[PDB]
Amino acid sequence: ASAWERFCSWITSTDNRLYIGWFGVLMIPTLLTATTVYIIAFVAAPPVDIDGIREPVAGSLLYGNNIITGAVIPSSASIGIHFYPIWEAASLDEWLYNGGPYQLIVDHFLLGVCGWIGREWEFSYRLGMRPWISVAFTAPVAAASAVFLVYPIGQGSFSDGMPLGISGTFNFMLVFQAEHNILMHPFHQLGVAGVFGGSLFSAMHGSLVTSSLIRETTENESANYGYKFGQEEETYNIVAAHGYFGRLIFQYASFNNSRALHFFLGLWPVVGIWFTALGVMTMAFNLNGFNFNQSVVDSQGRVINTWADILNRANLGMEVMHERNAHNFPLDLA
Amino acid sequence: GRGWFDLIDDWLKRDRFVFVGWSGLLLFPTSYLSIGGWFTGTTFVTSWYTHGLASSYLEGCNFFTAAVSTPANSMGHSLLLLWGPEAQGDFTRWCQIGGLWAFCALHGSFALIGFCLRQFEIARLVGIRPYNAIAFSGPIAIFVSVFLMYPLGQASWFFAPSLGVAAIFRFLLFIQGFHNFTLNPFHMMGVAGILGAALLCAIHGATVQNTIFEDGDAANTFRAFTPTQAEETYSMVTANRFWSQIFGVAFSNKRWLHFFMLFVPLAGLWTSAIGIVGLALNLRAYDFVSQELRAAEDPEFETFYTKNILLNEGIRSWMAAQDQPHENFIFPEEVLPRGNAL
Amino acid sequence: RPFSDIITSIRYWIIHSITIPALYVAGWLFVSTGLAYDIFGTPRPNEYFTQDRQQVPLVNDRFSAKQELEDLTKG
Amino acid sequence: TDLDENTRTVPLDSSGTTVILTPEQVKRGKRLFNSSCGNCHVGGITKTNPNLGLEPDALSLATPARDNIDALVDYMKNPTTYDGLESIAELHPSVKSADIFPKMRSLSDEDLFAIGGHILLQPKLSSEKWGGGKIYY
Amino acid sequence: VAGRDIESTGFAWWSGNSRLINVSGKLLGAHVAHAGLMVFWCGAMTLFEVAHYIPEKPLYEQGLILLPHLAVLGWGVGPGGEIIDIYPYFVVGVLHLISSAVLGFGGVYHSLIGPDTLEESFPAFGYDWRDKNKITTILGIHLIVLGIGAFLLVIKAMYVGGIYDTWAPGGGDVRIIDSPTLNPGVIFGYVLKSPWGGDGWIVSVNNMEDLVGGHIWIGIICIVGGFWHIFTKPFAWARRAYVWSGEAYLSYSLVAVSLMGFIASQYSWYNNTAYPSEFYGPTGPEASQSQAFTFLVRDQRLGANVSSAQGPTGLGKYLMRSPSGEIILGGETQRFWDLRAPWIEPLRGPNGLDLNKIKNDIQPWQERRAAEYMTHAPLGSLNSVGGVATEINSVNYVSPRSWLTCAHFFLGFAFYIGHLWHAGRARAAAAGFEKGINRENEPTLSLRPID
Amino acid sequence: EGTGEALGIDDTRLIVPVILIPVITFILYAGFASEQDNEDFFDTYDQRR
Ligand code: CLA
Ligand code: CLA
Ligand code: CLA
Ligand code: CLA
Ligand code: CLA
Ligand code: CLA
Ligand SMILES: CC1=CCCC(C)(C)[C@H]1/C=C/C(C)=C/C=C/C(C)=C/C=C/C=C(C)/C=C/C=C(C)/C=C/C1=C(C)CCCC1(C)C
Ligand SMILES: CC1=CCCC(C)(C)[C@H]1/C=C/C(C)=C/C=C/C(C)=C/C=C/C=C(C)/C=C/C=C(C)/C=C/C1=C(C)CCCC1(C)C
Ligand SMILES: CC1=CCCC(C)(C)[C@H]1/C=C/C(C)=C/C=C/C(C)=C/C=C/C=C(C)/C=C/C=C(C)/C=C\C1=C(C)CCCC1(C)C
Ligand code: OEX
Ligand SMILES: [Cl-]
Ligand SMILES: [Fe+2]
Repeated sequence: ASAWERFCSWITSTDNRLYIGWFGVLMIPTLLTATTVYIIAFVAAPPVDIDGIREPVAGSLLYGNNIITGAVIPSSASIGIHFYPIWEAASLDEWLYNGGPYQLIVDHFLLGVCGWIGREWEFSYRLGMRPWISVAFTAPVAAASAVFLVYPIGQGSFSDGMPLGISGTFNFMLVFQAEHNILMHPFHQLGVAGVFGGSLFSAMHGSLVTSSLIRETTENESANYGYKFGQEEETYNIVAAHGYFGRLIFQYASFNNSRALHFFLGLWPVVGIWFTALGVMTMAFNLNGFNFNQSVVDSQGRVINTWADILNRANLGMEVMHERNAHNFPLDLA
Repeated sequence: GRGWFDLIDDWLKRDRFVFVGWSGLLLFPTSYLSIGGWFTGTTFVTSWYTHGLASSYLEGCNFFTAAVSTPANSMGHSLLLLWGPEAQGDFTRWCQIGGLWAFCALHGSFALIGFCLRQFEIARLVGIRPYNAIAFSGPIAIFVSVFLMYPLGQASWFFAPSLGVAAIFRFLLFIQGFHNFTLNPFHMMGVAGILGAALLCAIHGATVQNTIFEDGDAANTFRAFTPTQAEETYSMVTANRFWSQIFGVAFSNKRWLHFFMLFVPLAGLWTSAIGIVGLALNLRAYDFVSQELRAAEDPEFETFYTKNILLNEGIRSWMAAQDQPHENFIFPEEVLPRGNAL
Repeated sequence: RPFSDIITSIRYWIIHSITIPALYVAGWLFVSTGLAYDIFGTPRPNEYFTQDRQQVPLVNDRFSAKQELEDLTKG
Repeated sequence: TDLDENTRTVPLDSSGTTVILTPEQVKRGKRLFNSSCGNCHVGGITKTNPNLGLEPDALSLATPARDNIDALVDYMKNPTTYDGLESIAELHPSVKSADIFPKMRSLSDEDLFAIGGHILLQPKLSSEKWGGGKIYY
Repeated sequence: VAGRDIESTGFAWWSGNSRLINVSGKLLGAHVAHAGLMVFWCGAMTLFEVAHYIPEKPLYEQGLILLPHLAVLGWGVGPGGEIIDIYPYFVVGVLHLISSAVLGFGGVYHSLIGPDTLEESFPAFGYDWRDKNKITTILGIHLIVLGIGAFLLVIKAMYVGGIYDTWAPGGGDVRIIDSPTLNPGVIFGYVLKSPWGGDGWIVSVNNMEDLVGGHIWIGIICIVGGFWHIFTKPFAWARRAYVWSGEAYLSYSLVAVSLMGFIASQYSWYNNTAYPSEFYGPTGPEASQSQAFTFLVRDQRLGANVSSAQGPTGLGKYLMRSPSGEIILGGETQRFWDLRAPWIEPLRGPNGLDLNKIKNDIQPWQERRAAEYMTHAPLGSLNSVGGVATEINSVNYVSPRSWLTCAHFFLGFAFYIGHLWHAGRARAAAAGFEKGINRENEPTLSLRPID
Repeated sequence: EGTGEALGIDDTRLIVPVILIPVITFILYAGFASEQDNEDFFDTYDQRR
């Protein structure tokens, strides 16, 4: 019976098509700002001097890019990780020259995905359900913060964050491998295990649930219509799938419990992506992957190459060719 | 049951700890001969005479740098039979020319065939639909396209993925440097399928574990499920409401959800298989010609694509000498593509 | 019978106090004897290079591969 | 091949006399090199001044020539510029400047001998790796 | 078995400690035993560092992370940050190790044989998670203890020996901080500074007077707040804004401690005052600026005019202007132009690096420091191969800064995840649907359909 | 940038919104708060609004 109470009821209303809530109060403006500035900068933005050497790089469609090559270029290396809003620039043109839109988009987007985590918790709470779906979403947000924020902080420049494009993403990958050897770093290997196992278990679980669907459908009708939304009964025989998978490998391997099965499904990719996000966070501060170069030497003591050395050759080619005009000294300490 | 074929069929399909089946006559030998072969090749056999590398724990390698390296490039696409004209029955020379890679790969292809046949057989005998055998077609396509058709399109088995960890990393960077496979739209579709499948796995696990019905009074809710219950253990309606009002859309049909969970990774693998089959013939989405011409005529036009092309040139030039020793590439420091300083 | 029922049985361990270490040591003498280097052709730490063979050995023909392998591995 | 004496024989003095390093000597030399100077001289290069590496060509063309054990050992106590006209003991690790370079304090004459033996032994192992840099990693 | 099995508690063995929430005495034993674990590790690890410490190398090159803390506090270190004696380190280690025995005995006692719940035999110590006043009194007692710890650091810096000031006149040295800055505009000026480049928030402490004065402020704040909470109860605005259960309090502590982990990681990465570069090694910015300084000195010595030398792109190869105009070292060190270290400030004028000092008056010790900090950059592998990722296996080295920063960033993120888990569970359990959705009264079925 | 102003407030104008908008929001929140039953409770959370 007070204006603030009515406002809080509307914000926390489960009747809006899209739930807002208090985390949505912070998410919607931030995400909308990030979307608007990203669209405007991707379709039309002047070239950005990413490396701080007065060599602008084009990332916008109007300046001769396609959807694959387009990007919002990272900030200038001259800026570093100084805060660079529009009002800290002498003009908007020189704000765009040094890649300020990247800072704007990244900050607003990171705040928005944090709000998305909180909003997922919130609408879990409003519906009387368990929390922790948000915990599952922390892993992508962890990786996004690792690449967009933590890697600039460790390396000391927003030029080092991943570009907001497709080809720029590949560039960031290749430079990261050249400088840190992420492939040999075990956290990235755990992430590869996480995504590959997520695909494996997704295919397996979908295959076994679809394979043991209870007959509730005629032959001239899609099997999916055998399930009615909100029904009380199970739509497939858990016993049949469990027995088939037990015969496939061995009985003990199969998850006879469905809740444990789904916990494992939620656990494997989330933990894998947590580990790889943490690996990128640690290589931000230059704790690199393994370096087995010249680890095998003969009795005389001359190096017999291994696959690590041949990988090192590719890393070295990428290292020498990346940012050809930016380095004046032999070591890539920055 | 009386006939000899009926007796063999009855024994093979017996319900024991390890189901054998008729497919087991193809799976268990070859699969075994594959895995032990890897464990042999990664433990005692060298790549000194094929790649110039050490690739065994005996030579000093670890789990990362140990691999069953591909055959020598001079072997071409030989089947590398131990009785063939290359080894001529000599086990030592056979292992030295990298014929153990041919052993492992050719036995692994038939092991995959036998395992898919096993999936079909067990699905038939149990009496369910054969959707798991068709989802393993994705991995079969990956193996066939990447380990068989790619080297068969190239000069030799030498350019196949050497069976290892660091070997596979070298294959990744080699394919990127020489084909620019990240720019390949089929690879993009494949990584989309893989990451979307991991996403579906994570969201489905979290949603099911977090819309569970209260079927007990224990804080630990795993024991509150019975395998044979004819009641759904979690609320589809509540999950639908959550994802509809959080994300705008949400699954309303379990069967559609679980077919989608199947389709995404399988579609990704088949799409990426198309791209690797393209890469076998050097039919590569290497370049965008418009930007190459513009950068040729405009020396101030720079994009992240052009930086990736320069990185690929660096990979190729700085990797070819040690990665393809049979070519005898001597690139002086003058011709190696470099940058200022480093 | 169930796995744990076998593992805790004393007979299991009367068998595998002797069987398992036997082959665990058999592998030890397999490699310590230098027999692996001879079966599998793997160079020892003092066999990657030799006189006139300070470069990497490579087989450059499919059909004479055995011939040049002996020629290179004459030692 | 083994670590034969042909690999382990290195020039001792400027006239041309040689000395056969022992396996203990080369082991200690490798450890001492990696511990005391590897940070700048990993791979036979000079990180702080790459114009002057430890490859035998640079050492031979130094004034005095540093392609022998006695000359190297003298450099480790009386370091000089590449032309041997200015003392750089205040900018280079030397046993006579170990208070400002605390890694050279524990080295004895045999340690300096072993380090020089390691330096002269390296170019024998590889044709271009010692002092070659990135191009031969 | 009662209270220690799933049947009587509803918690599995892997959520076993969740069976300690309402068992106050056993939970006290858990905490005290784990504190014993902490002090045990401190004593054992610093004794391990003392045993493995060789007097030749510096601390940062030997993989030593704990002895730097004692050296910063002013024990066994002389001028220039040279560790002269390591007996006080041994004393600290043995004291922590011996105290661990007492704390472990107390924890094991209260866990095993002590009273299960303290709320009937020791009402002074017993509590209920929902009793706000008692929990606030406990919080206030702990706040007073924290203030006493801050004042202990103050006493060490002011009276008992003093702390190591790396910014001291001459070389860095152990000195008494006689005049800490007690001005609120400085101490809380740091707290309200931005975290971005050049500002650094509280990581940007460039002198020990600010550190010690703000520790005085923290001590006063904590003691006043503890006495406030002992004699007060949460206000109505707070009483409706929090979940008053043990798991909620745990989640609050988890988020706070995660924030502290992140802040400490960046303290070790960027600060070189509370973490002097002569104990923890160079910062990344320090190493990069040192590379630029070394090659500036080399090329100037070889005849180049560094101020007028043009790089490939038209910018300065050695010296250029920062975006605000300050004369700064060139190349990729331009991003690290905010570095301020005691070895490079000597050449710094009001408008940046003074060109006259840079040309005529670079001392040999600055070149030595720059070379050392260049060759000892934070770069390294997990197996501790120093240098870039494409280096060879000859140098065994990862900076302590990298280890500390990576470890504490990892633990900060992990404890944020723990906060999210425990805060969500606290809310769900307080509302009473942490076990599942009630099939009888499902909220969604009562809601009107959308669309 | 990099000047060290508290909350980035270089102009004194910036403070007027920063202090007043919370105060208007606080005033609106006080009408809600004053309507609540502000006595203590012994529960994990307050079920009275
Ligand atoms: C499931 C069983 C199985 C399968 C499918 C394969 C499959 C394979 N093995 Mg074999 N292999 C097996 C079991 C199996 N193996 C076992 C148990 C061993 C351990 C003893 C081996 C040991 C082994 C080695 C050592 C090698 C292979 C290799 C091969 C490949 C070549 C096959 C070939 O051409 O052989 C020849 C053809 C046949 C065996 C088919 C015989 C067909 C009929 C029965 C013959 C009838 C005779 C006829 C009447 C004669 C009249 C005279 C004339 C006029 C015709 C292929 C991938 C090679 C390889 O991988 O190279 C890289 C290789 O070198 N295998
Ligand atoms: C920091 C680590 C830590 C600590 C301090 C504790 C502490 C505790 N746990 Mg445990 N716990 C831990 C980790 C820890 N846990 C982990 C990792 C798990 C997962 C496996 C569990 C799983 C778990 C379960 C399932 C349960 C507990 C319980 C308990 C409490 C009662 C113990 C009891 O009566 O057991 C009796 C144990 C024994 C008789 C075995 C002997 C243990 C000895 C004392 C250890 C020796 C220590 C040391 C060497 C002695 C030094 C002596 C000194 C004088 C020098 C106790 C407060 C119980 C509880 O909540 O009760 C209400 C309970 O049910 N915990
Ligand atoms: C978190 C810490 C903690 C807490 C809250 C408690 C709480 C409790 N313990 Mg204790 N206990 C602890 C740690 C703790 N213990 C430790 C570390 C040990 C191992 C030594 C014990 C061993 C222990 C036993 C053996 C018993 C208890 C018991 C008790 C209860 C009665 C306390 C009492 O009568 O105090 C009275 C207080 C004193 C006698 C202390 C007087 C002060 C002396 C002189 C020290 C002065 C120190 C000085 C001020 C420090 C200067 C600091 C400077 C360096 C800066 C109570 C529930 C009893 C119980 O539960 O019985 C069933 C019991 O029998 N505890
Ligand atoms: C461990 C520390 C601790 C804890 C857990 C608590 C807990 C509590 N205090 Mg607090 N309090 C503490 C120390 C602590 N106090 C100290 C040392 C003092 C100083 C004397 C106070 C003074 C105090 C008063 C006067 C009151 C409380 C009250 C409360 C309650 C409400 C807290 C709240 O909503 O904050 C809300 C916090 C804010 C709205 C923001 C804080 C403002 C600062 C200046 C922010 C500055 C920005 C910051 C640097 C940004 C980056 C931080 C980064 C780490 C993320 C709660 C029981 C209330 C109560 O009911 O008391 C009976 C109350 O009125 N406390
Ligand atoms: C495996 C577990 C583990 C380990 C081994 C360590 C180890 C360490 N942590 Mg910790 N840490 C951990 C987990 C762990 N952490 C976790 C999970 C978190 C949460 C994310 C943190 C968060 C954290 C922070 C925030 C910090 C550390 C830091 C440290 C280091 C110093 C420890 C210290 O003194 O703390 C502090 C010790 C105490 C609070 C105990 C009381 C201290 C008293 C009051 C001191 C009295 C001093 C006085 C001068 C003495 C003389 C008095 C008189 C004679 C005058 C050390 C390397 C520090 C560091 O260097 O970070 C880079 C740091 O700042 N850690
Ligand atoms: C201040 C620290 C703190 C405290 C006091 C507690 C206390 C508690 N937690 Mg824990 N928790 C913490 C930090 C803490 N947590 C953090 C940082 C996380 C996030 C990773 C979690 C995540 C967590 C979960 C998911 C759960 C608990 C639960 C519990 C309860 C039982 C735990 C138990 O018995 O474990 C016994 C110990 C073991 C079984 C040993 C497990 C050791 C693991 C496998 C090693 C670490 C693996 C891997 C490296 C972790 C990656 C993490 C990732 C985010 C980077 C108990 C109230 C459980 C509960 O019932 O809550 C009410 C529960 O479900 N906690
Ligand atoms: C190769 C070949 C050539 C021609 C004809 C022939 C039939 C002989 C054919 C086939 C040969 C065959 C099949 C040989 C069989 C060899 C086999 C099966 C070898 C396999 C060996 C297995 C090994 C090491 C396993 C090692 C496991 C390790 C460390 C595990 C690590 C672990 C440990 C130790 C403790 C806990 C953690 C973890 C990670 C689980
Ligand atoms: C005097 C001297 C001179 C030269 C150096 C030297 C080191 C030798 C030194 C000697 C030092 C000595 C002897 C130090 C003695 C220290 C001792 C004995 C420390 C012991 C500390 C005890 C601790 C942590 C106990 C903690 C126990 C805990 C949580 C137990 C946990 C558990 C509990 C409580 C219940 C469930 C089971 C579980 C989880 C295991
Ligand atoms: C000690 C030292 C060393 C180096 C020099 C230096 C000057 C820095 C000196 C001094 C340092 C000083 C004075 C540091 C002090 C730090 C301070 C005061 C930090 C403040 C932290 C406060 C925080 C997070 C407050 C967050 C509170 C929250 C969400 C409360 C809860 C809630 C609110 C308010 C509304 C929404 C609902 C919810 C979530 C229930
Ligand atoms: O910019 Mn992006 O990037 Ca990370 O490193 Mn140094 O700086 Mn550049 O180099 Mn390699
Ligand atoms: Cl540079
Ligand atoms: Fe399901």
